[PDB]
Amino acid sequence: GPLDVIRCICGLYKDEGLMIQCDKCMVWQHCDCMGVNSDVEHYLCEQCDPRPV
Amino acid sequence: GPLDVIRCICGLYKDEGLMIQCDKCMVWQHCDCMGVNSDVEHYLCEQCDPRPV
Amino acid sequence: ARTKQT
Amino acid sequence: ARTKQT
Ligand SMILES: [Zn+2]
Ligand SMILES: [Zn+2]
Ligand SMILES: [Zn+2]
Ligand SMILES: [Zn+2]
Repeated sequence: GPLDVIRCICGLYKDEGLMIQCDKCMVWQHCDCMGVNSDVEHYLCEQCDPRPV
Repeated sequence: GPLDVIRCICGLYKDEGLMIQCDKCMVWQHCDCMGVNSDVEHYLCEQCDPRPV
Repeated sequence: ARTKQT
Repeated sequence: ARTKQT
């Protein structure tokens, strides 16, 4: 929704597929872009936890 | 800071220059990228208020 | 943690 | 509007 911030490494502002939320900064990211799936317990984005993707 | 979400149309996650926060979704953008300055009373990003930049 | 699919 | 400059 308009209140839900999408900020994925792909840089596309689109709500498709399985997405996951950063526990800290609350942005949403595409699981496929981030190399994860829906069974992880905790998630942080690539800015809260810098890393290669 | 780590809990300040930068989501500018330039797609660069960096804190430099004059920056402005969307009134609804809280993301920060570069004024120069967005074509505005701090003399505005109210601001919305290009996703909360679609428009050409 | 929190996931969705629209 | 809320602004900053670092
Ligand atoms: Zn993505
Ligand atoms: Zn984050
Ligand atoms: Zn920018
Ligand atoms: Zn916004």
